[PDB]
Amino acid sequence: MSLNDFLSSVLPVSEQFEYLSLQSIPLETHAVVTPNKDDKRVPKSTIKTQHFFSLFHQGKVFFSLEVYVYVTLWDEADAERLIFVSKADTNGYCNTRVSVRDITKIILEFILSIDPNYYLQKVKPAIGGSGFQQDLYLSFTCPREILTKICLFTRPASQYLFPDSSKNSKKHILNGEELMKWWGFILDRLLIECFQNDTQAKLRIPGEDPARVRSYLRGMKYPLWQVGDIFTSKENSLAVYNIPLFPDDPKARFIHQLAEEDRLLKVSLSSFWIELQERQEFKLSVTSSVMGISGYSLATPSLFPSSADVIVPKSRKQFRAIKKYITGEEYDTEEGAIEAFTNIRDFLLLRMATNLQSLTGKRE
Ligand SMILES: CC(=O)SCCNC(=O)CCNC(=O)[C@H](O)C(C)(C)COP(=O)(O)OP(=O)(O)OC[C@H]1O[C@@H](n2cnc3c(N)ncnc32)[C@H](O)[C@@H]1OP(=O)(O)O
Repeated sequence: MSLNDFLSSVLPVSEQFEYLSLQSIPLETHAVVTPNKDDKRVPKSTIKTQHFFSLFHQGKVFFSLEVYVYVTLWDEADAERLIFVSKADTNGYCNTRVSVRDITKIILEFILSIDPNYYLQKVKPAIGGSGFQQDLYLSFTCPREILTKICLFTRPASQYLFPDSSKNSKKHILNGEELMKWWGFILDRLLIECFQNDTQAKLRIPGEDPARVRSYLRGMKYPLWQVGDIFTSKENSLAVYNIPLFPDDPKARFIHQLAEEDRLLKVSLSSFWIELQERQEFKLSVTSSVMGISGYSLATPSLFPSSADVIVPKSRKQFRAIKKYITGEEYDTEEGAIEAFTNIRDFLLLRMATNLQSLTGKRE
């Protein structure tokens, strides 16, 4: 089941769309969570990859989604993958009704189906060794059926990927409560459609008492949602030794604040959640939540994405240039959505002899 198949299954019947599915070259990086000295085993390697998606309709971009996948290796038989859902955004320049919810769900379903070995086949080394040889890549193997985590932080903003798109009166911005429920629905469906019944499913709303969190969870179809998170309680539950540090994420932003305050050894997980809320509070306060899934896939992931599924630029420079045509554009008028589409289409054609992928919706 290709990305084309997945997207078509949730797009309106007989309607035409195009997509960009862009991916960075997998890179050896530091651990997701800050290591400690008391860990009897630390990761042998952590491999980070970015997937960046844009959907187009009628020659205009209207939706984008940024996802990072981390594969952490302890040895040949011991690995985990984590999908960090970073940013989802719209600009309101789609002239037809689509379910952005289902688009987002289905792209994550596609990512879950990818064999983690796909990211391990050709890994760019971290600078700290390997040395002078320029075209040297690492390769690893792991089992296909590995522990799979998904993490995201819900927090609304006028935009994340489409500058000034809130100036478009057609843009639909969810408030913090609606946005939590929206992502809640998406993850609930991923659990039911893609995860085994023994899976951890966690929700917390920083700064709030669990009673109200528990209230919401009662409407989920996955039967094992709990209030809390998927994080460990290493080192007397110090936040620094248990909180994953993700790109542009509020948790990492607050960890770095504690670092600047010299309090990383003073702040427990419980205080972290209170303070994360506390000290960004009044006029900018909106409902934020942290969601976590940890378990095994129902179907063993064995797909190595084709060129139709993903475009992997030969360099970070090319990757950056293409993504910037989306994120560096101005969307106060529809001309931004048109320009993003034309720039991307021309760049792909001119520099890569590639087309955006065409889709016809199949959903009745
Ligand atoms: C991890 C993270 O990324 S958190 C950050 C999330 N991103 C942002 O906050 C950026 C700003 N927000 C947005 O871009 C959007 O509001 C999104 C992406 C969150 C959701 O987009 P939407 O277009 O609202 O999504 P979707 O198609 O799923 O529709 C959701 C609901 O809004 C309704 N809706 C959609 N468009 C409109 C509209 N123009 N006017 C009124 N209602 C609308 C739909 O009917 C649906 O209603 P239902 O729940 O009663 O069925």
